[PDB]
Amino acid sequence: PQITLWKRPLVTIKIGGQLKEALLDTGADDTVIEEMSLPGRWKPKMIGGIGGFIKVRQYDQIIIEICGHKAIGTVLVGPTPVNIIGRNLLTQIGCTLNF
Amino acid sequence: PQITLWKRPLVTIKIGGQLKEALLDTGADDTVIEEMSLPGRWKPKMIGGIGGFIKVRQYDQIIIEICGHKAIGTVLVGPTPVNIIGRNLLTQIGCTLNF
Ligand SMILES: C[C@@H]1CNC[C@H](CCc2c(F)cccc2NC(=O)CC(c2ccc(F)cc2)c2ccc(F)cc2)N1S(=O)(=O)c1ccccc1
Ligand SMILES: [Cl-]
Ligand SMILES: [Cl-]
Ligand SMILES: [Cl-]
Repeated sequence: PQITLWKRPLVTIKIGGQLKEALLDTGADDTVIEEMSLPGRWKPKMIGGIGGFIKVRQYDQIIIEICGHKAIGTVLVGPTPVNIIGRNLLTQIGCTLNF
Repeated sequence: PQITLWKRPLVTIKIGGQLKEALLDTGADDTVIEEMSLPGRWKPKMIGGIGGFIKVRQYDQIIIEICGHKAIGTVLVGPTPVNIIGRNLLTQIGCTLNF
């Protein structure tokens, strides 16, 4: 698909058997999801930007379905104000910026 | 151009006759740049990020060139970690997300 930027680019995702709404964010290096359980090992990480930093749990090799496109990668879980699909997963679905 | 997301989508911008590097960010509603002098009056604005909210200065109708494309619009100035081109100006240059 082609997504315009008149509004926030929010899409439905499937992660850990749950349907969630997430923002396609080219400015984010990593994917960050609101608090939820994920299987496997995790390690702590700090991520930051506008407003400062937050502590998150880093889970590796997590499958996410974004607009019917399957992608696998690291998913950070923590107190984010919005679910964010960052570059680590946008590349896997072949997402590009065009102008 | 078509920009992939394996690396940060950094481009050259021109504002106030100066070249600067900026990140194309579909996850940002607005454009925020690091401290610099801009003309005219400014209005107060709060922007929310991963770590919480910050106060910035809102300047309107600012001329800015983004990867050679001319835009004229709102530019926020504040303690942002990097210069960010948000949706308000990405729409002006006709930027879309494609997959
Ligand atoms: C979700 C929004 C919108 N995308 C941008 C940003 C990403 C934050 C983020 C995630 F969400 C998830 C995972 C990682 C990160 N951080 C980075 O990737 C670091 C990165 C960065 C930091 C702060 C920034 F402002 C913008 C980019 C960085 C780039 C170059 C450097 F040299 C150093 C750092 N957030 S924001 O701060 O809250 C916000 C920015 C503007 C307006 C509203 C909100
Ligand atoms: Cl990854
Ligand atoms: Cl590619
Ligand atoms: Cl604007």
